Amino acid sequence: AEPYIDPAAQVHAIASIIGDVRIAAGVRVAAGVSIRADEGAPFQVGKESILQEGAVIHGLEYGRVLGDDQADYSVWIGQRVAITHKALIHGPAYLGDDCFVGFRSTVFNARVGAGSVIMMHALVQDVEIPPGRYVPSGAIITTQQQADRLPEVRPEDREFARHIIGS
Amino acid sequence: FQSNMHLPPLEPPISDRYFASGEVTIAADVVIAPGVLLIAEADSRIEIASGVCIGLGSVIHARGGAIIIQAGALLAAGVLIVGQSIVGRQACLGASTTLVNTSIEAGGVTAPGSLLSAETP
Amino acid sequence: SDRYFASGEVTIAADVVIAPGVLLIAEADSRIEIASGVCIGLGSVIHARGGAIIIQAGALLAAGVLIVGQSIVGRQACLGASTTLVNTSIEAGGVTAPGSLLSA
Repeated sequence: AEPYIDPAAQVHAIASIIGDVRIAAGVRVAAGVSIRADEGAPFQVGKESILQEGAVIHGLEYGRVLGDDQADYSVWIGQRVAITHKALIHGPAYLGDDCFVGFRSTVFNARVGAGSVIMMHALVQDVEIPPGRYVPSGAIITTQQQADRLPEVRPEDREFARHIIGS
Repeated sequence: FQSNMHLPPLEPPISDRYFASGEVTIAADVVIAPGVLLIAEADSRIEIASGVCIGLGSVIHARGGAIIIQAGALLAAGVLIVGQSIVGRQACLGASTTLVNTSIEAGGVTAPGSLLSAETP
Repeated sequence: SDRYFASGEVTIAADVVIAPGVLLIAEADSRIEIASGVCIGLGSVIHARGGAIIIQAGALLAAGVLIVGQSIVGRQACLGASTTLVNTSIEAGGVTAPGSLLSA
């Protein structure tokens, strides 16, 4: 089935959006962004999120997370979430409200609680990230030990993320 | 994971064309792979010199100034340049290099997966 | 789309598999040669500059390979993903780990 674009959402005409994807109001999909739900797996991108050029959202055929609307989703992106250039969000995945995912970083089969800041060239996999935690650039997080010991978002680090998107 | 193996995969193109948005001025002997994204904000421009090659999946995004790829510089697939950057004459950038407000000496070579990021110049 | 792009003196054997978005560019004084049975992975960029780049028989090049300058990639050698070779060569049966960088 087709995707649902909120009329109040701005989706570049050169972006590629395939399948059961839910684009909320005020959501900005940049040029060359790839969102693909060709498994019959639902995708939901919450309001006023920003997907930058080259970002990409894939989903596994099997696996889901629980959305805030009580539905099961392959991918649930919350509200005000930044997914930056060349970053990947794959498979069963949950990003909270006000999450940041830096350049060329991957979130796959994982839970990222709200307000979290993920930097650049990083992988988060197989973990439930606590709300409000910061993964450094280049980090590889696969054990729930590693998650538990993540720094909380320094009021500094959310400035860096607020510079990366400046609109 | 082996080196760069944690980084995202490198996806095929959908068109045989790349996409520019902003102020770009291109050199007749330049080779740009399909699906490369040259983006320049209103305060900004991208400048690519003679003999440059830009590989599959690369993204050049100029912000607060200019990105200048000088002549004979080469970018492997998925190189990402955000901010303002000058890539030296004859430079070579490994796959999935990231340069953020950082420049490259002429002839300098970047290991694949490299991450070079300064806050602001 | 499935296409690659070549420029300059590039000769390719008939049973070579070349992935999409590959660039095979040889400068004017220089050339590229690809023997038979070779596979060039997606997005790879090969650029001969001061002479020849020779990819010999049955070698495999993973995605995101970059070869610059002059080089011989030996018979049936295997180059890991994102390998980056600048003015350096690979023996026959040689192997590069992914993300490796050999440069002279």
